Formats: sequence, structure tokens, C-alpha cells
Amino acid sequence: SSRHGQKGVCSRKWPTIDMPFSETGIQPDIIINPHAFPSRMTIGMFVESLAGKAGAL
Amino acid sequence: LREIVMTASAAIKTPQMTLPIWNDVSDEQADTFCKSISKVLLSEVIDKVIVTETTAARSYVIHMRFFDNNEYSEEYDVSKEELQNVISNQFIHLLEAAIVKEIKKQK
Amino acid sequence: YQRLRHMVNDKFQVRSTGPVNSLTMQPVKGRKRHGGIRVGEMERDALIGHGTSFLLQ
Amino acid sequence: LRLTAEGNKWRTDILKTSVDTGREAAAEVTNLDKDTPADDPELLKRLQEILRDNNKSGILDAVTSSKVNAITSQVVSKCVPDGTMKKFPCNSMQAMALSGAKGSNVNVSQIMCLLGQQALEGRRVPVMVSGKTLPSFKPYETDAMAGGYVKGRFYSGIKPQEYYFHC
Amino acid sequence: RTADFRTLERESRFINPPKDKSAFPLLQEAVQPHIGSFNALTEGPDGGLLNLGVKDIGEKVIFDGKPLNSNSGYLGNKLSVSVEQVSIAKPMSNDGVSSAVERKVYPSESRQRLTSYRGKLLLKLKWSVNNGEENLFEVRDCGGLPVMLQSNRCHLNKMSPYELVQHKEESDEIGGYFIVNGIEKLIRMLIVQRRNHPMAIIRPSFANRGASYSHYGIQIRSVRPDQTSQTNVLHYLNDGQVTFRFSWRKNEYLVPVVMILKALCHTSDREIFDGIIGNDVKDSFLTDRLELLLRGFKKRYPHLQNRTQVLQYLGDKFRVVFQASPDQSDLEVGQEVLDRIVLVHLGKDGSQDKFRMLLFMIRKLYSLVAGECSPDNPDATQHQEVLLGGFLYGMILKEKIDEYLQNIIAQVRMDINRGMAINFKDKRYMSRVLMRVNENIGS
Amino acid sequence: SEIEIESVQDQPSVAVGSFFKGFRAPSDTTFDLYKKKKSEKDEFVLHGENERLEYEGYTDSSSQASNQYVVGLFNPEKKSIQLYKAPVLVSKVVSKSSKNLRGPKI
Amino acid sequence: MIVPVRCFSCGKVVGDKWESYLNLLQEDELDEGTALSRLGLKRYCCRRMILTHVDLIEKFLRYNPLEKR
Amino acid sequence: VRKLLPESWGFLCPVHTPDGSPCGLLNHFAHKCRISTQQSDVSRIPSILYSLGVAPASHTFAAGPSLCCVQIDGKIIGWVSHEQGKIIADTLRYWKVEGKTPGLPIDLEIGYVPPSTRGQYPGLYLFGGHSRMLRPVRYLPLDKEDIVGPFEQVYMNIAVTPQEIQNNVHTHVEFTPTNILSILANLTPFSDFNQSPRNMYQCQMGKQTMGTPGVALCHRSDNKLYRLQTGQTPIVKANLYDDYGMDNFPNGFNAVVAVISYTGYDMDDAMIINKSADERGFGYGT
Amino acid sequence: SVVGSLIFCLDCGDLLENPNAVLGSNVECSQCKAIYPKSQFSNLKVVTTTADDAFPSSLRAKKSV
Amino acid sequence: RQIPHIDRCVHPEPENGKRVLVTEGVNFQAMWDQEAFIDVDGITSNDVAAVLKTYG
Amino acid sequence: KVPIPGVKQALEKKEGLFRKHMMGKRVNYAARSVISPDPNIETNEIGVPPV
Amino acid sequence: FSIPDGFKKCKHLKNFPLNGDNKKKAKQQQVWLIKFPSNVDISKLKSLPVDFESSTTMTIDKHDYKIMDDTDIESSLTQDNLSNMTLLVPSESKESLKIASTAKDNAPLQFDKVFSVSETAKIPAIDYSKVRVP
RNA sequence: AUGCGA
Ligand SMILES: [Zn+2]
Ligand SMILES: [Zn+2]
Repeated sequence: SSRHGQKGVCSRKWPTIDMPFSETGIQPDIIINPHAFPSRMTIGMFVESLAGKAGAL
Repeated sequence: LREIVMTASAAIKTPQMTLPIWNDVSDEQADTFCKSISKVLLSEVIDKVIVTETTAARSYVIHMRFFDNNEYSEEYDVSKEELQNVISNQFIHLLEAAIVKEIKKQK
Repeated sequence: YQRLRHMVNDKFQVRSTGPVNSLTMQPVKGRKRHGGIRVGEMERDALIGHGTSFLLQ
Repeated sequence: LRLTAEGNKWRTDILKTSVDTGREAAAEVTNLDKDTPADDPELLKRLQEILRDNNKSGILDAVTSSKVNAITSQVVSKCVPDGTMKKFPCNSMQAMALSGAKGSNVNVSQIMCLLGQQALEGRRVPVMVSGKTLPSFKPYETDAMAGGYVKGRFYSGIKPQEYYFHC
Repeated sequence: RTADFRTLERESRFINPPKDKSAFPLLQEAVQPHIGSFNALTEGPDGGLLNLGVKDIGEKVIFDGKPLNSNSGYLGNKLSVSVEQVSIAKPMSNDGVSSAVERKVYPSESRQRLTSYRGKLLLKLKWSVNNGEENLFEVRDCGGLPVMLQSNRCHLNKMSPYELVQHKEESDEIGGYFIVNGIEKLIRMLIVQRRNHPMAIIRPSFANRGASYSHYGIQIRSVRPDQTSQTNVLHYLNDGQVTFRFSWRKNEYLVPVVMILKALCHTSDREIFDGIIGNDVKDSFLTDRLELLLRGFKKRYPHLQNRTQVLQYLGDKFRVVFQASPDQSDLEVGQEVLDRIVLVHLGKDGSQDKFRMLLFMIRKLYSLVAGECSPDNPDATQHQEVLLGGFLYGMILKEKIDEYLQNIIAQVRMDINRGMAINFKDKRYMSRVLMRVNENIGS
Repeated sequence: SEIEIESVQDQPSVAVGSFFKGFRAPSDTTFDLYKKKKSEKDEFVLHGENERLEYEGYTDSSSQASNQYVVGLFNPEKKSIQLYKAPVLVSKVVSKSSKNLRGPKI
Repeated sequence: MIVPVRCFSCGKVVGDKWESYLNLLQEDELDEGTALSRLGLKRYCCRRMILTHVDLIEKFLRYNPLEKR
Repeated sequence: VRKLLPESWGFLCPVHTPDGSPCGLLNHFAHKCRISTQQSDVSRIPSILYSLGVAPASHTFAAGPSLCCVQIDGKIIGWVSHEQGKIIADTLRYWKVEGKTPGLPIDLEIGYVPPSTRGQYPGLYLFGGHSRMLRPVRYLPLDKEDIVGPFEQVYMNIAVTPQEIQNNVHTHVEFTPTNILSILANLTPFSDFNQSPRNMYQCQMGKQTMGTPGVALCHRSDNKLYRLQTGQTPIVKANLYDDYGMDNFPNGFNAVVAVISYTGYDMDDAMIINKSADERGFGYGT
Repeated sequence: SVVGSLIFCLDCGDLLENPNAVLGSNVECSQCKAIYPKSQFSNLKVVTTTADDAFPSSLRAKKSV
Repeated sequence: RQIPHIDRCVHPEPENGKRVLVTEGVNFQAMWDQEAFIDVDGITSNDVAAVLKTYG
Repeated sequence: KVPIPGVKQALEKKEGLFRKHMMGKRVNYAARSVISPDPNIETNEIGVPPV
Repeated sequence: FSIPDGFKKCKHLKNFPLNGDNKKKAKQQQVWLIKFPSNVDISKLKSLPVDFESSTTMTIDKHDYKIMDDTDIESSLTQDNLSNMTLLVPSESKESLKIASTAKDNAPLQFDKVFSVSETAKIPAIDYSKVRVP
């Protein structure tokens, strides 16, 4: 679960080769389905993503 | 759904009866009939009640100051004569019975 | 991201054979008792719904 | 999730109109003359009469609700599909609600427009016996927000007084 | 630069923990309401809440049927048993018994051993004979009372982080919980009616009490210094009668309020009238209900002409249930009841103050009945306070020492009702009786 | 416009007494004054007796210690007050019937 | 527990870069960003690895039961 | 009973509530709430009240909703006008924030209840005893901290931030609106951006989260412990994350997340992990 | 003293037995002994009224705004 | 004025059907006397028991 | 004070031997597990773990 | 009686010139009751701003005060003798107190004016310009 | 039985 009460089971342990890779040369740790957000309105999670990205860079 | 399926209660909480009104029945006639069927409690017409208990019997001067004749005549479609009949026949008999009951409560 | 202690994945259980209560001869209770999941009243109703009377028996 | 500068212009401009709506409805349910001062002593006494009656308070809630909900309907109908920073396809958030994969136009308007009027058991926010719906609100505040109408949205956040009502 | 990382500061604190003061004072202040609550049972005014509780339980009197051959109905056999002090000691363990060197017992030990974390509970027993003819003191050990961690009774109460790590603990252990059989338990805080203040409530149970009950009523939760509570209710009957509710031995009791009024202080009926309506002489509603109340009381009890007779009627009518027997006269039982029931928040000799407050509750009740004031809400946070776990601890302890003295008295009653072999004066008897009741309250 | 003060009397002389609404007492009823010279201040106590009752009044010491009552007599024509410190005494009246009791038990 | 050997997301060995990084925050009075830039953690998956680390083992080690205290 | 009331503002958390049967029954105190553990200076308060114009209850000889009753801990000490009721309440609050009235502890709760048509019964009910719930707010007339309890708050105008202070109305202001949230609700970043029940499920998840239970675990013997070895400090955090030291006991890890349906196993409530990441120890726990 | 329909003993403040029910042309107090049914006799009356609540109605609702 | 079991007759807005009046009570026998305004053949109710007793 | 139950208590209420062991029972050849998605199986199949 | 040994008999009283300038209903004299905090020394006064009628603010050792005057509670223009605030008048150091009167009518007398000294408080205004910074 | 997961 995120710090947003959006809990989910791991459906599969995706091979790193099969993950999507960015032009930065990385493949994500976790992939969360977007269609989960429209009901939950967990937009704090969107901001936490963009803040953790800015704050890491 | 419980009130129907589960209990089949012969005492609905909000029992209603729908009445279709003839095509010929005017809307104003319909409002007149709506007044004509609705219950009118005696309390609903009373404005003020002054009891001057003086006690060498124990005197209770009960003064019921009602609304204006036209006020209750335009809210409940009743007359002063109907108030006479109800007070002189019903209200007094029930209050006098309640006073006797209060004497029993005294003894 | 946070890992919940409820790895309900590990909570899986299967019983094809085990102990039975002496007062019924029916599967005992509890995962750790190798007990058997309950076919409750509603599941009985559902199996009658299906017409699956040989499955309900 | 963003609107244009235009969409925020319309959104803020329509949301400027609820300030009259709050007291205007309070004076409609109170049955007092138009533009009646928000500090008339008779208004406050009439509104205390309403507070002490659960039914009259129900009428005040229902009417204020219908009017501010009319402001919501205006806001969404103006913004939303036209005022979004990127449209349709180019906008996945709209796509999921409009295709009905997930979400609703209500959710999309709650992110992009406003939360709107919170309700409980069918009516507006509870009020303390002092006449206050929150410590920060003066007794009998006729502001729509003080009844629980949240103008803030999930994309730009909700004021704490509004977070207590959405809570 | 807004929430910067404390990286060097932290890593320094990890490597070399504080040796004088924990950081994160909010972390200790969050459990302050538990620990502080437990500290108030051992330190504070007079001696802490627990010593006020044992000062409030008073005495338990028993008469050996002093044969003497007034000496046949005045017995001449007084035995007043009480508890003066109650002491709590920090956890210690001596093995092989006594003849060993004692060691301080630490929470780490209780957890590793998978056992409770007990402190020796001691209480100075007072064995008063013939009202003062002979006084006996005894410090009795009452088994191990579980002590709260980091409280004024746990060794870690005052340990610096460095010492705390040196004792195999979480460098920041907040505490506030109990090691019982190795399992960490805390007492859940509870939201209860706000003490000492009359709360106007409309409740259909109030009508459910019986005929002539209205919904309206007043509820004040009087709490004594020791924090034990006694809820008092006023009911407006449909008949204008007001009845006073209380609870004793978890049984409910109703008394006419005009009785507790004439019982608290000597006064005239005109003094109660002036107490209630005052300058408000214009409330025909209140004038008439109050005439029903006062005239009705004059109707029921025409022979209760003065306060003393009333007190004799209350003591006489409850003497069977307050367990005060021949050890008291109906006047003494009556006054002890008043002091033990009616607005105990005002305290002993507060009987004029209890009178003033009780009249204030009657007036508030009539303001509720007329409808001149709104009713209050028991469930609004406005009208509520928090029973702290430690306070529940002090209350249950007070009850346990009351029962423990009741058990001594029961033991004397059984011994004297099957032998009467020995007099209350014998020190042998003190050791023998004390050794025949169970005193392990720690368990 | 302010009223001037003419004289102040600081030692016990006049007293004030709270009673039931209706107290009138005999044309001659007498009021015994007492003075419990206790440390700083002297808490007072009033005591009287009549043919049926006896009335005793005292000061609320914890409220007495935090507020003190003064009575004065003003003349409009002389603009002058004779000031008197007076104790307010909350008095209760017991009767001869209020002095009877039952047995010490049933 | 202890500075991870590798960055979960990328794969670059990072466990060698902890102590120098901590030295660079102490000794060189550098800032976390510049220290990570000099360490070669030029990706945010790497950046975050060391930036966010909490070396709780130092707190664990004071509990060593195999030496008198 | 379960309805969240506005009286709880600042005392109980509006989001720290379980989901299920207990919902509304198991409240949580705010991170800034305090509980009285003693009682003080009740003895000097009568002297000052008497000086302020309270008539002694033996001397007042009046009672009614038409008059304010001054009481201390349920000891009726006097009567005054409702006007003097308000003057006393406010001048008393001034002597509380001041330092000149030692018989007047800062933590005294001053319940003023004004006259109200069919309102709560008027009076000036002071309280000083234990178990009172008390919370700090900033008193503007002395710009200094004041302790307020839930009884008096109902009738007190507390602005939520300094810029919304309405003239002649708000007598106090919150120190920080986080004072109305519980601890876990402050630990949730941007909690004011999510649907409320998702924040409450956040309290239940973070509360149900496998993390670091302690560091003396080699000296405990719990029936069970769950200890995450690869623990980290959030980049995104509340400042109470530092102020409460929760960094001592990290409960999670910073992951590179793509919000993307792509693999086809991320629907509804199911999410995918990188295999190589788990092979490197990601979220590894014992 | 007489208040409303209560008359208290003037000497002792006891709510003496109501003049209307005495078996004499002069009753007395049950605490003291004063003469009253004999002296001033009172003319006990009360102007009792409704609380302006017992009688809800639409017309009352038209009187309230 | 009270018709046994009948409390109030209200005039709700007509919608999706013939003009009707909805009463808050159930008393068929009393509406039978009002036939000159109400098409009795078209009376309906939410009270199952009362219907069973009257209309079968 | 918590009197051992008799046959009347044994047979009724929520349990009603009839309800807890007759109208519904535990069953053998049964498993319980947390479900995981998978689009590659048929819509009519169930992926059984080799345990 | 002369109870609570902690008490002493009285020995010193003072004559009350009730009638040296009284005339039955002709002298408009008055007796006033004023409540004084112990903190004030009555003997150190010189005049009394009771004449302010309502604005009876008063300043005693640079301290600011307000003198509340009330008719209510005991001078109500409504009931005959609404007060139990009895006046107890002495005569001589060897006589017990007496019920106030103006003739032998067994009728008690009331205080023409009742005053109360109330301690004022600064109650400083809110500095809005300082607090409401944006 | 308490808490709790769905
Ligand atoms: Zn990396
Ligand atoms: Zn009498």
C-alpha cells in the first residue's frame, strides 16, 4: 500500500526485461493501474510521485 | 421491503391512499376537497389559553383565546357554530372526565 | 510504498483429508487445524439456485 | 488534471457568486426582505428560531443546498469538457470516466472543478448549539462554506474547515 | 530547504544516543496522559490519588457481641478496621527467600521470562480496638501489583537514553503499558460524562422507569477527589413530583428530592422556594409545580417535621443496605449516606454547598421541563471527559481494598460465629485473622 | 456629580442578616452578637431565642474572607454618610419542634 | 537494516558509496545533492537509494549481547 | 452516537477512525491534545471572582436562567448578570494569559455559556480538575498560548489561520491547523488532497503495515513480530515525521512507480513489482 | 407570607396548611403556632397560561415569520 | 373534523399520470362517499392489509 | 452464572446444531486462497497453484 | 450558648442616629449597601462616586474600578419586601441587635441604594494589523 | 468470545 490507503496485492513479479524502461535507462519498481485513481481521487498520491521525483533529483 | 416481505405488517408506518380526481375536477375544487378531508384538531385552532385558578370552591376560569374567525375559517373551513358544538359537546365532556380522573389520582 | 503485514497469500489453505470432530464427523475448524472451509447456508441456497442438486448433495 | 487559465478564470468567476447565495437563501428561508443585512438583529433571532426547530432547519438546509448545487451545476457545465488543459483522448482522466472504464463525470468534476456541498443523512452540516458549524465560524454564519459547501478541489486542495466537512 | 534531511544529526544520534534527554519530546508527551495518570496514584497532593481513596473508605466496624454480662445492647465490643497508608515498591526479586541480596527487576527481564512485571504492594493496616482503647499498626504485603512502565514506579522512569540502551531497551521507549505474563497490555482510555456539572437530558428510559415519569431529567456525575464516580439523576414526574436517583451496590434507588433537601441542611420550606424560584416570582408554571412538590412532600410525611427526624428516616430506611449496623445510629447512617451519595464532588461538610447545587439542579430541571432552555447532548464532546487507564486503576484498587476489609470482617464474623475463641485485643488474633483471609490483591 | 463621604466607623456596631422571605419576629426579639477574634479577622456569630424558635446565623468564611460588606447612612441634604462595617450573617431558625428525635434504631 | 548493495530500480552497485557519502556530508560540508553527483548516482533510482537511507544497524549494534556492558 | 460532531475539532481526529463496526466508536486524540492529570488553584479563584463582582451564593439569594451562575468544579460560588458574566469571562481569560494571578492556573477551563433563546442553560462554569481534554490555541489579545477545553470552545471564535481572522470576532487562532489532525493523519502527505475515506484507509494500512517494531527485538519474545530490513526515510514527509522521530522506525521504502496500465495484471486492486527488484531485496522482510 | 397560591408561615417560613382546608376559622403552623385562617385570609388566584408550544399549526406557522 | 384513520389530504404535483390527491391515512369507506370528485375505480394504496379487507 | 448448556441450548439460536452443522457444514476437497488476476487464462478457467 | 469558645462576647457598640434627623416619610434619608473586596481599605476613602448613577467608575490607589448599582434583587418596584437582607441595628454595648425600622410597625426596612465595587481589567484591544499578516 | 481482513 501507498501512504494513501490504495492497497493492492502483487499480481505477478514482472521480469525486468519485460518491464517498461524510460529513456533515462530505468524500469519502474512498481506499476499501479491508472484506473484506480478516478474512483478514489487519491491525487495526493500523484503529488507525492511528482514531489518524490523532484526531491530525489 | 422488510415492512412488506418480512413482516406483512397490517400497520404500515406511512399508510397512504391515492385518489384519482376526475378530469372534470378543477384544481381549485381539488384544493377545496384537500381542505375538506384533512383532519382539524381543536388544538390547531387555539391561540391562547388562560386559566385563572382561584380558590370557596376551587375556581378555574378557562379562557381559550382563539384565532380570528376568518383565520381558522380560511385555514380549516370551519365556523364558529362548529366550534360551539365541539366545545359544548366534546371538549368539555373529555376535560371533565379527565378532571374526575385527576380526583382519582388525588385519592 | 509500505508492505502490509497481511500477506494473505501465505494464509492459503487446502484440505483433502484431516481430522473430524467426534460429535459430527465433519471437518474440524481452522487453517492451523488443517480444517475445511465452510459451505455455509448461503452457498447451499446458491447451489439449489443452480439446479445443481447433485453438487449440493 | 489541469484546466486552462481560461477554465480557472470561469471557475473562480462563477465561484464568486456563491457569496450572495449563502445569505440570499438564509433570508429566503427566514422570509425577510431582499439584501437584508447579514447582521440584522431580527435576522439572527429568526435564524435562532430556525436552529431550535429541526424542521425549519431542514427547510433552510434544503433550500441553501438546492441553490449552491445550482452553482455547482453551473461550474461543471461551464468548465469540465471545454475548460480542461488537454481534451478527450489527450486526457486519460476524462477518457476513463466518459468511456466508463472507471470514474464518473462527478469524480472528474470533483477533481477539476469543485467538491461542492457536503451532506449528512440527507442534509447540510451539523451545527453546534451555540449556532456555529465550526469554532472558526461566528454563530449563524450565513456563508455557504460555513454550511459545508467546499469550493476547494482535490487538485488544489481543500481548506481545513472544508477538510473537516468532507471528513 | 523546507523539510531537509536530518542525516548527520540522526546518524550521530544512532551511533551515540543521547545521554541526558531524549529528543522528540512530543514522543514522550503523547503518552504523558497515561504515565502522568499512573503517577497520580503514587505521588501528588496528600499522598496521591490512592491514599485519598483509602482515606475515603474509612472504617469497617465489627462487634464481637462483646458479651460482658447497655452492656446487653450496647455490647461493649467495638472493632474498627481501616487502612491508613498504601505504599507501592519498585519491582524486586529475592530468591531462596529474604536471606538473599535483592536486585532491581527490569522490563527486559519480565519480557524475556514471559512473566508479569510486578511491584510489591504494601498497605499500612490500622486495627483500632474499642474506638481507641488499643491501636495496632501492621504493614501488610498484598502481592504484586503490575506497575506501569516509565511511571513513577518503573525503574526506567528517569533513565536517560544512554542508560535505557544500557538496559536492553528501545532507546526511546515511551512506556505507559504493562508487562502481564510477558504480554504488553494498556488500559484503553474511555469517554465518559463530564464530571461535576449538571447535564440536562431527555431520555425515553426516564419514562421507562414507570408511571408519572417524563423524559426530562438532570444527570450529574459527581466524582470524588480519588476520582471514583457517583451518578445522580433528577426526574420530573408527570405529577410535578421530582425524584432523586442514585446507585448503591449497583442497585438503583429513588428518594424524593425534597427529602434530600430537608436532609442536607436545616431550612424552611420558604428557603427552598427562595432557593428555586428566587426573584422569579412570576412563573405560574414554576410556582405551581413547586407548590405540588413542597405541598406534596408535606402531604406524604407529616411527621418528618425537622431535619433530624428526616436524617433518622434515611439512615433507618437504608441501614439494612449501607452495612453500618448497630455500629451506627439512624442519624449517623443517614448523614453518612448523605456524605456518600449526594453530590460527592462537593465533599464532606459541603452540605450547604450541596444544598445550593441541588437547588440549582432542580431549577435547571424545571427550565428543561418548561422548555426555556435546550437539552444538552451526552454524546457531544462538549459534555465529556476521559477516564484515564491509571484512574481506572486507582478506582479498582480502592474497591479491592474495600472488599479486602470486608473480607477481614467476614473472617471475624465466621470465627466469632463458630467459636468466639479469642478477643480482638490479642496480637495473636491479628496475625491469625490476617493469615486467614486472602490478601493477594496483586494477583 | 459624585457623593462625598462624611465619616467612617470601623469597629463592630451594625450587622446585616439573611433570613427566609417573611422573617418578622416578635416586637422585642433580641440578637446576640459574638466575636470570634480569630487571627487577622474576627468571624462573627449571631444567636437569638424566642418563645418557640431560636435563630442562629454565621458568616460564610471562605466568601467572607474574599469580600467584605459595608453599610452607610447618607443624608441627601447634608451630603454625608455615617459608614459602618457590618457582617452579613446567613441565619437559620430552628423551633422547639425541630429538637425532637426518634430512638437510635428501629 | 544496512545500506543496500544495489539500487533496486537500476542495478548499479551502491553499497560502496555509503561511507564516503557520509564523509562527504560531514568532512567536505557538501550538500546531499552535490555529494550524490560526485558519487556518480546520476539517476534518481540511484539518487534516492543513498539519499533516503536510514542506517538503523548502528542502533541495532548497541544491543550486542556477546560483550559485557 | 457515531456521527462526527464539530465539537471534536482540535480534540479528536476527524480521520483517525477504524473502518467497520468500531467506526465512530474508536476515536483518536489529536496530536496536540492534552489530558489534565491534576487540579490546582481552585482555592484562590473565589477570592478573585468576589473581587470581580460575583455575589456570594449565601448573599445573592437569586437563581434563574435570567442570571449567570458562577460555579467552580460544580461548586456554585455566586451569581451575576449575563453582562457581568461576559465581562468576567473575558477579563478572567486576560488574567489567565497574564502572569500576575497565581491563584489562576493557565490550564483552567473557563466555560462561558451566554444567554440564548431556548439555548444551553446560561452560566460561567469553570473547571480545573482531571480528565479534562485540553488543547493549545493562540490567544490574540496577548499573542500568547492559551489552553482551551471542549466545553468553552463551542462558544469561542477560533480563526483557523491568521489571514482569515475576521475583525472583532475571532479571539484566538490555531497555532497550526495540523493541531486538529491525529499523528498518523499528519504523517500522511498531502492528506488534504485525497478523498477522506482514502485517508482513513491510509491510517488503517499504515497502522497495519509491516515495519520495524523496535531494535531490542533480540531481547523481546513476542508471539509474532514483523521486521522489514530494507527501510528508508520518505522523501515526501510531514515535518511531524521529524518532530515525532518516526525516522527511528521506518515502515517502508521509496519505490520508482509508474502509474500505467500496460502489463494487464494491474487492474482494480492489483499491482506489479519488478522481479529484479525483489531479487535485490526490495521490501524484503522477516 | 403568601406567594401565588402558597402561603408560608410569617414567623417560621413553613409552608403552612392551606387556609382553604382548615377545620377552623383559624389554622396554625406545623412548625410554630401562628394564627392565619383567622387573620388576613388571602384571595388565592393564579393567571396560568399555555407555554405557546402545545398548539402547533399551519396558522401558528403563519404567525411566526 | 376527523375521518376515521385519515389524517391529511395533500395536493402533490401531477406527474406521469392523471391528477390525484395523496392522503396520509387509509379509509376506503370514507372516500366512497366522495365519489363525486374521485373515480373510485382508480383508488390505490400502499396498505396491503386494508386492500385485502376492502378490495380482496 | 454461565450455566453449562443443555440440549435445548445445544440445538438452537445461531448455531441450532441444525444451522451450524446441518444446513451448512465444513467440506473436504476444498481450499481457500487470495485471488490474483491473469488475463492469459480463459474466462472460464481458474489458475490452480501447484500446491 | 455563647458557643465555639473561639468567640468572645461583644463589649463595644455605637448608637445609630436613626431618628435624630428622621421624620416619618419626610426626611428622604437613605441607607446603602456596598460590596468591597478585602483588597480595598474603606477607611482610606474620602468621597464616593456613587452619584455617577451608573457610570460609577472609581479609582482607588491608581486602580480602576466600576461600582455596579442595582435596584433589582431587593428594591424591585414589583413586590412588597422582596428582600431578606435584614438590617440588624444595635443600641448599646450592653444590648443585642435590633431589627431596623422607622416606627413600631413590625415592618422591616430596605436599603435605598445597593452598590458593589467591581475590580476593572485592562482587556486590551486586538492589534489586527499585527496579527492578520497574510 | 476480542480485535480484525474481504
Ligand atoms: Zn539506481
Ligand atoms: Zn409557621
